[PDB]
Amino acid sequence: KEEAQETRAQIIEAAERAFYKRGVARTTLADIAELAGVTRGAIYWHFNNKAELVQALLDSLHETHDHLARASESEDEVDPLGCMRKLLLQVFNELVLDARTRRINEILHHKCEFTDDMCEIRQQRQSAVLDCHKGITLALANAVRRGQLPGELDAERAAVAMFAYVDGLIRRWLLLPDSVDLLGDVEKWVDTGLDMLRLSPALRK
Amino acid sequence: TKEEAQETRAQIIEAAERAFYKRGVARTTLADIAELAGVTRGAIYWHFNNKAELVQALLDSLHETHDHLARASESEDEVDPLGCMRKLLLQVFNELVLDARTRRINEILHHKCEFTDDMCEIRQQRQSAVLDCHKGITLALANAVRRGQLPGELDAERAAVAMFAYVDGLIRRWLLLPDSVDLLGDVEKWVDTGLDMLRLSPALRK
Ligand SMILES: O=C(N[C@@H](CO)[C@@H](O)c1ccc([N+](=O)[O-])cc1)C(Cl)Cl
Ligand SMILES: O=C(N[C@@H](CO)[C@@H](O)c1ccc([N+](=O)[O-])cc1)C(Cl)Cl
Repeated sequence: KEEAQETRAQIIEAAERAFYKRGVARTTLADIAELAGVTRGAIYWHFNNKAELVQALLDSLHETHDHLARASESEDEVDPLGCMRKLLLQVFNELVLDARTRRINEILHHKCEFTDDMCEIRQQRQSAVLDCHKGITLALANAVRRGQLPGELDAERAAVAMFAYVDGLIRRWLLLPDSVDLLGDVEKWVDTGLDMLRLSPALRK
Repeated sequence: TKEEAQETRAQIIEAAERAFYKRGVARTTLADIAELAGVTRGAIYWHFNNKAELVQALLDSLHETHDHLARASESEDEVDPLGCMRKLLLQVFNELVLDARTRRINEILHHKCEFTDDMCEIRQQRQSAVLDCHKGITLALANAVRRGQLPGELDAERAAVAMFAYVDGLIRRWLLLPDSVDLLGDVEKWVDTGLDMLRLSPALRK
């Protein structure tokens, strides 16, 4: 029950609407609280500040891909590349179909400044990205151990090349959706990225 | 013409950069730049109507340093369009790593500028600019295909979107975590990796 565990989910939903409408920079807890139907104190009970909320939205994105990620990263996975290809297809699908994922991504890329007032936001991002980076490198190592991608493949650099590509593609669809048939052509887009990892000599040390 | 005005504009723009960088585009009024640049408010209004007008000016300063190579790389009469495109991206990354002004505007563009219904002109311009850039990379690519620099069957369109995506994300990665990408030392590698995808990826063909 009680007071309400699910109040925490109600506050997050309102934080999404507020951030999407006014942007993170100019949203205050008061705004969010009025929007949720609660008091600032009810927000303070779940979050110590605005950075914590942003954090929660960020963190929510990882859930849906949890299993597919852990799969690719694991040593005992027979088909590590196959899991990464699967995950990317999910990432792009969730992005195109789920208004929730779209909005949080929109907030993250286009509605969330990095300013000296909440270095917390930029810090959250940095570590979030280094994390994702570590994960990516691990997967690349596994695909190599299994000869799914060329032997002496500079993992670190390919990881960055991957993340960059995917990241910029997401941001591109966000800015101009009707100029990237992301849904229909998911296969191509994902593979374009994947092809780079194996066919590109520049990524080979 | 009056040199007095041309100097005041150059000062508004310099201060906008320093402002937007520290406080961000969202919570920064034009009045704030007036005090920062040491100029009358109405003067900024003479120079720039709304804040979006200024942001636009910052975005613009970026294309100056590359206009030459960009044009060359698009020209149908250009003998080595892929070489041009290569040299251009090299000249983009160098200026990023070396020129603090360029780094700051990109940081503003990527990390300090929100899209809100209040200021929709910022998003519209941002869309306009990327469509501009887009049309650019397509011509260039097509010209490199036409000259057997790339695979004949390449899809210029998608290929352009891919490359831009790759270039845009890398810049951002470096702004967020500079001490990760040795963009200065490995510069040629990063430029090549992107290009390799354009010519080697079978998913980009047809
Ligand atoms: O799913 C995510 N990122 C995708 C799409 O950008 C991708 O970059 C990614 C691929 C593998 C990975 N690894 O399994 O942890 C993490 C992220 C985020 Cl939830 Cl980190
Ligand atoms: O970084 C920039 N442009 C990138 C976009 O990917 C660069 O790759 C580019 C610029 C112009 C261009 N066109 O004019 O030929 C093509 C690519 C500008 Cl914002 Cl300075």
